[PDB]
Amino acid sequence: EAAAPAGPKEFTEVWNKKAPSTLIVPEFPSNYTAVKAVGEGQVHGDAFPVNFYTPHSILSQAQKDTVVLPGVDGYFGVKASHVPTIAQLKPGVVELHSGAESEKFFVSGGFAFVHPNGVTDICVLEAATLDQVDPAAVKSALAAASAAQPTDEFEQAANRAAIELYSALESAVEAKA
Amino acid sequence: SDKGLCGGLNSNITKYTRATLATTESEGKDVVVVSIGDKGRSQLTRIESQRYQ
Amino acid sequence: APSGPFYRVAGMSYLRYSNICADLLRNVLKEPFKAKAQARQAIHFRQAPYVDGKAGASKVYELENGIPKTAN
Repeated sequence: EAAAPAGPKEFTEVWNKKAPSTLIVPEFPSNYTAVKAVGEGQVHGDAFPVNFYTPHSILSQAQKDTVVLPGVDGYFGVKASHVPTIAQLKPGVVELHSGAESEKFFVSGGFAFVHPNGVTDICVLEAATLDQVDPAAVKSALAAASAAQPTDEFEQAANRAAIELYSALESAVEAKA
Repeated sequence: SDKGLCGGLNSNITKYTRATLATTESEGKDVVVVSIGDKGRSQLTRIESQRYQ
Repeated sequence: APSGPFYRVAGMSYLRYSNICADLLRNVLKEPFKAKAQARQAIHFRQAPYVDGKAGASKVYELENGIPKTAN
């Protein structure tokens, strides 16, 4: 069922037969990662590596002790040696804690994985700190988003995503600590 | 790339295109080739023209 | 026709839905941040299919606002 066991090493060996021999092996995305999933370790007690990423940033890469992730069933939390997870996130607040101090990033959604070696990779598109959103434009936009309700299920699905993201943004901005 | 004074970058990619595209060939697999950048549009057609989309 | 989430059954891909959500999060940002979040929002490129080997019509994108919310 897995009769083509590829990899960098197999492609190196087969690629020395069909390409001309003077060409060095093309690099692979594996060659710039020292961290894997099945490579056990990287745990060290209470704090775990939280690779909070973004297409246009890297928001965090140091080790944290508890992460609140806004999955599509609801908000869940990750402690150190958590179960492996591939969690799709709804638009909500990813809370990074190192102790008493909490930094609250409101994200746009996008997946968040927990691997067997305890590394967690939050992977969202637009991941803003909740400081830089205004509380005025959200209901100002949701009043229009509750109006244009067409039969076009493309536009209606965009309206559903609009009212759900805007409602989660509102419910996260009135409920500050 | 789009502009052209890059100096053999796009040609090195055009040769690794076929160097990695012949190492796929084991059973007569279908291949679509696609180029991002204007200087790949002119260079893959010399080598793979029917598989360009 | 497809079987999946609410974006997937409507013919939409996931990347368009997630970028629509990213765009609507960007449009409500702070003004020291909303203007510089317009840099990461612009879609300026072009494409052209190539059917016979060199012929094909052109398709040009000039979008400074974000992804098209309308149907693809």
